[PDB]
Amino acid sequence: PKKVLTGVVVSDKMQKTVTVLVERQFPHPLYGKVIKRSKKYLAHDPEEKYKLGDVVEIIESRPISKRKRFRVLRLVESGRMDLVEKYLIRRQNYESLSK
Amino acid sequence: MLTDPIADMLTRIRNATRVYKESTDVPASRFKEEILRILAREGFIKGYERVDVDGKPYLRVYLKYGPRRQGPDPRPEQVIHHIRRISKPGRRVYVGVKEIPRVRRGLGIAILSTSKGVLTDREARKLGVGGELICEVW
Amino acid sequence: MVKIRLARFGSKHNPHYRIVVTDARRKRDGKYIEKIGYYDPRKTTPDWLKVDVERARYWLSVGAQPTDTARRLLRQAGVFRQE
Amino acid sequence: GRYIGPVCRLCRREGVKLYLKGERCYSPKCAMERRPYPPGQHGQKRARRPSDYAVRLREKQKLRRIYGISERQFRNLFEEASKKKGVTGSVFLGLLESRLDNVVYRLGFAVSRRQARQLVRHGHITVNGRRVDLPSYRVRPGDEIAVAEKSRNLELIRQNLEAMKGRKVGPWLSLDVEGMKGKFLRLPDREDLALPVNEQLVIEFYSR
Amino acid sequence: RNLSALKRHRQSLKRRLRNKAKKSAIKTLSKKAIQLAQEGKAEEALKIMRKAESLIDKAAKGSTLHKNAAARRKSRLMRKVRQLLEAAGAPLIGGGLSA
Amino acid sequence: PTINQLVRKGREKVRKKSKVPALKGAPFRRGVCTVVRTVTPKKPNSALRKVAKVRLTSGYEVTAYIPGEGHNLQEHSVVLIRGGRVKDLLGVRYHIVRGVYDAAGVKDRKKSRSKYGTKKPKEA
RNA sequence: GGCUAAUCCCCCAUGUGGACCCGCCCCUUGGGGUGUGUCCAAAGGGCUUUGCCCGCUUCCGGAUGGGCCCGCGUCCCAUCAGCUAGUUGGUGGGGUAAUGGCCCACCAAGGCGACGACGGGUAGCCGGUCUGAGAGGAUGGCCGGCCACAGGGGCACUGAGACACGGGCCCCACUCCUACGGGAGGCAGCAGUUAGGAAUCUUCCGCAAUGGGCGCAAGCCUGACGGAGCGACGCCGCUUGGAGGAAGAAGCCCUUCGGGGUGUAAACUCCUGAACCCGGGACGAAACCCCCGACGAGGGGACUGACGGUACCGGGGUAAUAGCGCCGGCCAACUCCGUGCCAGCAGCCGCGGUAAUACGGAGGGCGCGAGCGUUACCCGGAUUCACUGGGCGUAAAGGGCGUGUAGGCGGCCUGGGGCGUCCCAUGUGAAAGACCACGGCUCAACCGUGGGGGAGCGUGGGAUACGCUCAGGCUAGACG
Ligand SMILES: [Mg+2]
Ligand SMILES: [Mg+2]
Ligand SMILES: [Mg+2]
Ligand SMILES: [Mg+2]
Ligand SMILES: [Mg+2]
Ligand SMILES: [Mg+2]
Ligand SMILES: [Mg+2]
Ligand SMILES: [Mg+2]
Ligand SMILES: [Mg+2]
Ligand SMILES: [Mg+2]
Ligand SMILES: [Mg+2]
Ligand SMILES: [Mg+2]
Ligand SMILES: [Mg+2]
Ligand SMILES: [Mg+2]
Ligand SMILES: [Mg+2]
Ligand SMILES: [Mg+2]
Ligand SMILES: [Mg+2]
Ligand SMILES: [Mg+2]
Ligand SMILES: [Mg+2]
Ligand SMILES: [Mg+2]
Ligand SMILES: [Mg+2]
Ligand SMILES: [Mg+2]
Ligand SMILES: [Mg+2]
Ligand SMILES: [Mg+2]
Ligand SMILES: [Mg+2]
Ligand SMILES: [Mg+2]
Ligand SMILES: [Mg+2]
Ligand SMILES: [Mg+2]
Ligand SMILES: [Mg+2]
Ligand SMILES: [Mg+2]
Ligand SMILES: [Mg+2]
Ligand SMILES: [Mg+2]
Ligand SMILES: [Mg+2]
Ligand SMILES: [Mg+2]
Ligand SMILES: [Mg+2]
Ligand SMILES: [Mg+2]
Ligand SMILES: [Mg+2]
Ligand SMILES: [Mg+2]
Ligand SMILES: [Mg+2]
Ligand SMILES: [Mg+2]
Ligand SMILES: [Mg+2]
Ligand SMILES: [Mg+2]
Ligand SMILES: [Mg+2]
Ligand SMILES: [Mg+2]
Ligand SMILES: [Mg+2]
Ligand SMILES: [Mg+2]
Ligand SMILES: [Mg+2]
Ligand SMILES: [Mg+2]
Ligand SMILES: [Mg+2]
Ligand SMILES: [Mg+2]
Ligand SMILES: [Mg+2]
Ligand SMILES: [Mg+2]
Ligand SMILES: [Mg+2]
Ligand SMILES: [Mg+2]
Ligand SMILES: [Mg+2]
Ligand SMILES: [Mg+2]
Ligand SMILES: [Mg+2]
Ligand SMILES: [Mg+2]
Ligand SMILES: [Mg+2]
Ligand SMILES: [Mg+2]
Ligand SMILES: [Mg+2]
Ligand SMILES: [Mg+2]
Ligand SMILES: [Mg+2]
Ligand SMILES: [Mg+2]
Ligand SMILES: [Mg+2]
Ligand SMILES: [Mg+2]
Ligand SMILES: [Mg+2]
Ligand SMILES: [Mg+2]
Ligand SMILES: [Mg+2]
Ligand SMILES: [Mg+2]
Ligand SMILES: [Mg+2]
Ligand SMILES: [Mg+2]
Ligand SMILES: [Mg+2]
Ligand SMILES: [Mg+2]
Ligand SMILES: [Mg+2]
Ligand SMILES: [Mg+2]
Ligand SMILES: [Mg+2]
Ligand SMILES: [Mg+2]
Ligand SMILES: [Mg+2]
Ligand SMILES: [Mg+2]
Ligand SMILES: [Mg+2]
Ligand SMILES: [Mg+2]
Ligand SMILES: [Mg+2]
Ligand SMILES: [Mg+2]
Ligand SMILES: [Mg+2]
Ligand SMILES: [Mg+2]
Ligand SMILES: [Mg+2]
Ligand SMILES: [Mg+2]
Ligand SMILES: [Mg+2]
Ligand SMILES: [Mg+2]
Ligand SMILES: [Mg+2]
Ligand SMILES: [Mg+2]
Ligand SMILES: [Mg+2]
Ligand SMILES: [Mg+2]
Ligand SMILES: [Mg+2]
Ligand SMILES: [Mg+2]
Ligand SMILES: [Mg+2]
Ligand SMILES: [Mg+2]
Ligand SMILES: [Mg+2]
Ligand SMILES: [Mg+2]
Ligand SMILES: [Mg+2]
Ligand SMILES: [Mg+2]
Ligand SMILES: [Mg+2]
Ligand SMILES: [Mg+2]
Ligand SMILES: [Mg+2]
Ligand SMILES: [Mg+2]
Ligand SMILES: [Mg+2]
Ligand SMILES: [Mg+2]
Ligand SMILES: [Mg+2]
Ligand SMILES: [Mg+2]
Ligand SMILES: [Mg+2]
Ligand SMILES: [Mg+2]
Ligand SMILES: [Mg+2]
Ligand SMILES: [Mg+2]
Ligand SMILES: [Mg+2]
Ligand SMILES: [Mg+2]
Ligand SMILES: [Mg+2]
Ligand SMILES: [Mg+2]
Ligand SMILES: [Mg+2]
Ligand SMILES: [Mg+2]
Ligand SMILES: [Mg+2]
Ligand SMILES: [Mg+2]
Ligand SMILES: [Mg+2]
Ligand SMILES: [Mg+2]
Ligand SMILES: [Mg+2]
Ligand SMILES: [Mg+2]
Ligand SMILES: [Mg+2]
Ligand SMILES: [Mg+2]
Ligand SMILES: [Zn+2]
Repeated sequence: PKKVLTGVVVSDKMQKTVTVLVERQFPHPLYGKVIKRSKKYLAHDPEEKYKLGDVVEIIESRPISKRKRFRVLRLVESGRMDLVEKYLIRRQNYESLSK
Repeated sequence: MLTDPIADMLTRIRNATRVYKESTDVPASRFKEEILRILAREGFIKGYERVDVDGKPYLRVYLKYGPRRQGPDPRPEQVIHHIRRISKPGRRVYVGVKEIPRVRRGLGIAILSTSKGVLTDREARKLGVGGELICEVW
Repeated sequence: MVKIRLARFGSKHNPHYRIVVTDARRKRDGKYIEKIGYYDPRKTTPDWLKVDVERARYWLSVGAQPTDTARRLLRQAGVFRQE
Repeated sequence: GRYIGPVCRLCRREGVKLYLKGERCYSPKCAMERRPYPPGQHGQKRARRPSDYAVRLREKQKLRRIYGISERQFRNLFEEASKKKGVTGSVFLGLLESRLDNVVYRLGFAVSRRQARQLVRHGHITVNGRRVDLPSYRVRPGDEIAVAEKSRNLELIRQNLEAMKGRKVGPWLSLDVEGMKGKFLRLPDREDLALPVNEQLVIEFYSR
Repeated sequence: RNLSALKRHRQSLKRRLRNKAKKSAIKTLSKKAIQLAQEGKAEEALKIMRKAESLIDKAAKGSTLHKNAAARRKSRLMRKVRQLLEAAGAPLIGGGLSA
Repeated sequence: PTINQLVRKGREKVRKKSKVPALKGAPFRRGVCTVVRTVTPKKPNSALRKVAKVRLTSGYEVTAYIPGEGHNLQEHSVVLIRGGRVKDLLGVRYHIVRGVYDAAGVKDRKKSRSKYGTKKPKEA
C-alpha cells in the first residue's frame, strides 16, 4: 500500500518540483464534527508536465530531496483555478495580522 | 434560509401539539416524508397528508393526544411527549450498529437514516446497520 | 542467532518455564518470537509439559537452535522422534 | 487481631440478640435479659432519631459482628461479591457462610463462632481429609468438613457432638455424627439463614 | 587494572595501517588512469584502469572494503574512463571494456 | 459556545496554585528558628500565639506555628516543618512538628498524643 | 638493531559462480535474463588416519536482527507573528550497505507560517497505572518495548556490526603520582563510602537452576541470574485465646444519695495449645558427558543443590504483645471536674470574656487494629471548562455600529460517482496487565493453563438514506 493522495497545484516555481495542496476531513476526536484540514507536498515533476491549477494524484516514492518525497502520479483534473486563487488569497491575507 | 429543514419540522410539531392543535402544515420533502411515515406507523401521529397550500406543496400532519384529564387542568396527556434533533447541520452524528442508542428504556425510539433507508433503532438493529441519528422520540 | 530456550515465569520458589523461540542476544525474560510450550520443573500438576511438536519441528527446519535443556524437553515430547 | 474482648456489650449496642457466646446466650443471661439497653453511662437514656448514616453503619456492624470478621476482610469480601454476577446482597451472605470457620460452627462441631475459629486454627478439622487450619478457607460445595481423627476424643468435641445427636442441621448441609463428618452441599439463600439484618442497607452503606 | 584484551586495540593499528595503504594505492591508480583518458591515450589508460579494477576487487577480498564499495568504485571509474574516452578515442586495449 | 467555537478555541483546563512552598513537593522540610515569639491573632479572637520564623533547606524564610501547650524553642533550634496553616493569624502557612529535631514534645499531654509527639506513659 | 611459526600477510592458477562498463529480452524507480570483453576465490587442524569430524572459500535462498523513508497521532505561552542563504529546488560530483543539499561545485529564486511558522517554557515516549457511573482528568517507579546518555564537548579507528559505559584521540573541569620533565583516573554495573535531603538496604551465599561468551569435549568466565539479609514501604494469611462464670467484687466515674456505669469484663473453673524443644526431611535435577546403535532416531548408565537441615511431616508443650484517632454540625460517639478571649483548639462554619458535649485531664463511648494518625501530591465530589453537561435583560458575561476576507453553515426534484458515513471478510492490535474459567502453593496474596473482549490503522468486497461532488431541472429563499 504505497500511499497516494490528491490535490491541486499551487506552485510552478521550481524545476521539476510542484507544490500540491491536499485536504482531508476527519471528525473531531472530541467536539465530534468533521474538520477539513490540509497539507502541502513538494512533488517530483521530472519533465515539467504539470502546470498550475491542475488536480493530481500524488504518490509515496523513494526520496528525491529534503522536502521532496512524493512523485506525481497522474493528471486527474485540469484547471481548478478557484482552489488556486483561494489558497493564494489566504496567503495574501497573512499580510494583515502583523506589527 | 431554513437551516435545518428537519429540526423545524420536529419543532412545528412540538409547538403545534403543545398548543393542542388538531394538525399542522409542514413544507414538503421526500425525506421528511419518510420520517413521518416512521413516526406514524410507530404510533405517534394520527397520520399525515400530502397537501398543497397557496400553490405550494405541504404535508399536513394530523395530530394525536390522549383523553381528557380530571381535576384542575383538564388539558389531556400529550402522546408525543418529547421529540428532539440529534444530528445537526454542522454537528453531525453517525453511529455503529453497536452504538445505536435505545430509548427511554425502550418506551421510545430513535430514528436513523441508513443505507437501508430511514428506520427505527429496533429496525436498524435487526437489520444490522448504522447511520446518521436523526432524532430522539418518546 | 535464533534459539529455542526457557523463560522464567512463576514466582520465587515457584518457577514455571515458558518454552520459547527467540534471538540469542535477547534478554532472558524479554520479548520473544513464538511461545512453543510450557514446562513446570517441579511437576506440580498432571501436565507439566506442553510442546506441540508441529511448530518446534518448523523452527528447527528454518535454523532455530535449541539450548540443550530445551532440547531435552523438546525431545521428551519427541519433536525429534524420527519414525 | 479481630475482636477479642467483651462481647455481650455488642449483643447490646446492636440492640438485638447476637449469639456470640453460643450456649448461655440461650440462658436467662444474654444480657439482653433485662439489660437490653446499650452500654455505658448514657445507655439508659432516651435516645435520638438516628441519622440515615447511623442506620446503615449499624446495620453493617450488626452483620460484621455476627460473623466475627475484620473490616478489611469483610469489605474485601463484599467487593468480591459486587464483582460476581448475581444479586449482590445475597451472594455476600453466600460468601460469609462459606468461610470455613462458620461452616464448622453451623455444622455443630462448636458452640460458638469463635469456638469454631479456635477449633480450626488449632488443627482439629479436616476438609476432604486434609487438616486445614485457616478459618478464611472457602468451602466449596461438594466439600466434606469433618473432625480430625487424632482429635476425635477431645472432651469438647464429644460434649458438643454427642449432644448434637438428633438436632436437625442447616438444610444446605448434612451431618453425620458418627464420623463427625459433614457435607456442605449447597449454598444458603437469605431465607435459608435467618439473620436479623437487612443486607441491602449494607449495600447502601458502601455505596457512599 | 590492566584489561588484557585491550590487545585488540594494539591490533587495530596494524590493521588500520594495512587498510589505509590499500585504499590509497587504489585511489592513486584510479586517478592516474582517468587522467590518461582525458589525454586520450587509451592504450595506457585502459591498462591502468584494468590494474585499478583488479586491486579494488582484490581489496574487497578482505575487511578493507568489501561489499559493493567494490562495485561502486569499479563502476564509477570504468565509466569516467570510457565516457572520458571520446574526445575521439578508438578504445585500443579494450582489456577491461565491453565491446 | 458553538461547536465551531469549541473546535476553534475550545475549553481551558485550569490549574491550581500551591498552598505552600515547603517546595520540593516535600511532605516536610527541615529549618532553623531565626527568631521565636508571640503574636496577636485576628478577627474575633484574642490570644498570644506561639511562632517561629524559620529559615529553610528549601531556601525560603517562613513563619511556622508551634502547636500545643508548652515549648522549648529559641534562637537556633532546628526543627521540622509540616505545613497546614492557622486561620486566625496571618503569614503562618506551616506548623512545626513537635517532637522532632530540637523541638520537644508537649509533656504531660495524656489525650491526643501522636500530634504533639509525646511518648506513651506507663502506670500501675 | 637481529632471528622466527601459523587458520597472520602477499603473488600465480582453477571460475561452479559473483562483480563492473557496453548491447539487446522480459519487467517497471537501482527487478530479473543474457552475450562481449575485464576483474575476484581459499586454511588449516583433530582423530577410532584413506575416511570421518571441527574449520576455510565463492554463489543462491531461508531465518533473525537492523538502516532509511512516508500517512496519521504526540504538553503550555500569541504579553512569541513572522521565519529562512545549504534556505528550497535543479544538473554534476563526493560519500554510504542504501535514498536524500548528508556534503560539495556551479545554475534557478525558492521553502515555511494564524490549519500557529519562529521564539520561549517544560518534558524521554509507549504496553499500562490511578481516579471516574461514564466522558474525561492525572501518571509513565517496579515488569516488557523503543529512544537517548556513560564527568562536559568534539573526533575517528578496528569491525558483520560502535562513532563503543569497565576501547582509542584532543580540548576542558576535577582527583591522584611526579626526579617538575612528564604521567594516571571516570560506580548512571553489584556491594559499599561521602555529600545533599523528610527519605530509600548487605562491601552476604551460590554457579545448583535459567540465560549469555568461548570451547570438539572436559570445562572456564558470568554482582545477568537463583537465593539470603535489612525497612509495617505495600499487599495477603495468622496470633495476644475457647466454653463457663454474679443479679451482677474491689478500685474508678456518675448520683435526684434510692442508685446508675465500666461488666461476663475481672477473679475463679474446665478444654485447646502461638511460642519453644525432639525426631524425620524434600521437590526444584536431568541433560552436557559416558555405553549399545550410526556421534542420528532410540535405548542404557553416571554425576551435580546456593537457597537448606529451610519448606513440609510426626511427637512433646506454655493462656501466650495492643495500639492509635476520634465523641459541636458536616459525622458513629457525653458526662464530671480544671480553666475564664487566658491557656489553648481550629479542615470549614466557628469554640474560649465563670456553669465550655468545641480548650485540658478524667470516667464512659464510636471507629479501625499491628497498626492508626499527620503532612505532601494526583483523580473525585466540581454539571465550577459543561462533548456527554453551563451561561450572558438586573447575578460574572452581547463587541459602540457597519462592511466584508479567511472560515462555519446551506430550500425543492432527478441521475452519475461513492470521499464522509454504514456493513462483511481479512491482516495487524507481542508479552505482561484488566475480564471470565479451571488449576498450583493447607487459604489467600502470589502463580499457571485456557477462553473472551477490543478501539484503531492496512486490504479486499458491498449499501447509497443523510453529508459531499459532478450533471441536469424547479421557484417558496435572495436579487432584479
Ligand atoms: Mg513547472
Ligand atoms: Mg536531486
Ligand atoms: Mg510515475
Ligand atoms: Mg509573505
Ligand atoms: Mg465505526
Ligand atoms: Mg546476550
Ligand atoms: Mg538486539
Ligand atoms: Mg507429558
Ligand atoms: Mg454485580
Ligand atoms: Mg440449598
Ligand atoms: Mg445465627
Ligand atoms: Mg429483616
Ligand atoms: Mg460510589
Ligand atoms: Mg585474545
Ligand atoms: Mg598519492
Ligand atoms: Mg455548550
Ligand atoms: Mg472569640
Ligand atoms: Mg537546642
Ligand atoms: Mg489541610
Ligand atoms: Mg521522637
Ligand atoms: Mg483535639
Ligand atoms: Mg624490527
Ligand atoms: Mg560462468
Ligand atoms: Mg559473464
Ligand atoms: Mg587471479
Ligand atoms: Mg585468510
Ligand atoms: Mg530453507
Ligand atoms: Mg530479511
Ligand atoms: Mg525483517
Ligand atoms: Mg523492516
Ligand atoms: Mg553552495
Ligand atoms: Mg550557514
Ligand atoms: Mg547527487
Ligand atoms: Mg523571499
Ligand atoms: Mg497544516
Ligand atoms: Mg508530559
Ligand atoms: Mg528534562
Ligand atoms: Mg474501572
Ligand atoms: Mg469533569
Ligand atoms: Mg480512560
Ligand atoms: Mg503522557
Ligand atoms: Mg529509578
Ligand atoms: Mg523501564
Ligand atoms: Mg522501534
Ligand atoms: Mg553527552
Ligand atoms: Mg551511544
Ligand atoms: Mg557521577
Ligand atoms: Mg564525551
Ligand atoms: Mg568481528
Ligand atoms: Mg568498515
Ligand atoms: Mg560501517
Ligand atoms: Mg568513546
Ligand atoms: Mg564505569
Ligand atoms: Mg586517558
Ligand atoms: Mg550505587
Ligand atoms: Mg544530612
Ligand atoms: Mg536489595
Ligand atoms: Mg563471591
Ligand atoms: Mg549454569
Ligand atoms: Mg549454558
Ligand atoms: Mg557453542
Ligand atoms: Mg573427548
Ligand atoms: Mg573473573
Ligand atoms: Mg536478585
Ligand atoms: Mg527506618
Ligand atoms: Mg520505622
Ligand atoms: Mg520504608
Ligand atoms: Mg460494682
Ligand atoms: Mg453501686
Ligand atoms: Mg469468656
Ligand atoms: Mg467445662
Ligand atoms: Mg494439654
Ligand atoms: Mg539425619
Ligand atoms: Mg534434587
Ligand atoms: Mg526427580
Ligand atoms: Mg556445557
Ligand atoms: Mg555441566
Ligand atoms: Mg560405534
Ligand atoms: Mg562413541
Ligand atoms: Mg539420548
Ligand atoms: Mg537416558
Ligand atoms: Mg548445606
Ligand atoms: Mg529440627
Ligand atoms: Mg505439631
Ligand atoms: Mg498434641
Ligand atoms: Mg489468660
Ligand atoms: Mg483464661
Ligand atoms: Mg466520616
Ligand atoms: Mg452525632
Ligand atoms: Mg491559666
Ligand atoms: Mg467554677
Ligand atoms: Mg458571662
Ligand atoms: Mg465550669
Ligand atoms: Mg458563657
Ligand atoms: Mg467535653
Ligand atoms: Mg473538635
Ligand atoms: Mg475534650
Ligand atoms: Mg478513654
Ligand atoms: Mg494484616
Ligand atoms: Mg498510612
Ligand atoms: Mg481538588
Ligand atoms: Mg461527576
Ligand atoms: Mg454556571
Ligand atoms: Mg443568547
Ligand atoms: Mg449592578
Ligand atoms: Mg454587568
Ligand atoms: Mg447591542
Ligand atoms: Mg459594554
Ligand atoms: Mg461586527
Ligand atoms: Mg455581514
Ligand atoms: Mg464564503
Ligand atoms: Mg440538500
Ligand atoms: Mg445519487
Ligand atoms: Mg464513502
Ligand atoms: Mg455502483
Ligand atoms: Mg505488529
Ligand atoms: Mg493484551
Ligand atoms: Mg470487558
Ligand atoms: Mg485452589
Ligand atoms: Mg495474575
Ligand atoms: Mg488474547
Ligand atoms: Mg479479538
Ligand atoms: Mg476494552
Ligand atoms: Mg484498547
Ligand atoms: Mg477493519
Ligand atoms: Mg446507485
Ligand atoms: Mg460546503
Ligand atoms: Mg444546478
Ligand atoms: Zn449474649
